Amino acid sequence: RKETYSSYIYKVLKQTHPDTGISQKSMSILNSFVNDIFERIATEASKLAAYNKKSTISAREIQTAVRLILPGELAKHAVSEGTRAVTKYSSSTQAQSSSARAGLQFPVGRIKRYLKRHATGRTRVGSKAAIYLTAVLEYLTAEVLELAGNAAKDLKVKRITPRHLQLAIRGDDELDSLIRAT
Amino acid sequence: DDEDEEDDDFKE
Repeated sequence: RKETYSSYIYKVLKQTHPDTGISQKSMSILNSFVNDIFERIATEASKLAAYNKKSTISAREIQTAVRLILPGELAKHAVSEGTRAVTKYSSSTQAQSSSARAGLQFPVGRIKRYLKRHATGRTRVGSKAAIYLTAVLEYLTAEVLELAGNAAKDLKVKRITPRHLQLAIRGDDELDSLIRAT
Repeated sequence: DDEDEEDDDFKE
């Protein structure tokens, strides 16, 4: 199925624009975005693992896929977030939740399971692959929400509508390129 | 924003 990330999108919006709300239509559009970008990255990462005869989709294949998919500097920004998340989780002496350990609002355990839907046969999925992908999906969502919230404040409105999402995407040439491809 | 009038708030 296409999964629902709305709860976690809202948690990101609370960290980015604590004072700003978001409409139901806007949330549906963001949920489509997350699913679409997930599918593009996961498909490419799984392909990389298969063509290269790897037994596991790892953080290397996610990182490569991010560099093939995200346009311009956005890809390097996103790689840095994935790498940061993996590092935080690793240095986490933790009996905490996987997401909390990596510093993330998006659901690492769920995303690991969803990623397994793209792994053929015996191919496994690594925990760090799922941390890294989670972190990229969260970061992209934060980038859109930051920009759309700023468009809303510019229009003196207190919640994000689809028009603010359009303003956000249309005014950033990398996000515009990403969404046109997706 | 008349546009959005039938677009309810997302509620946590």
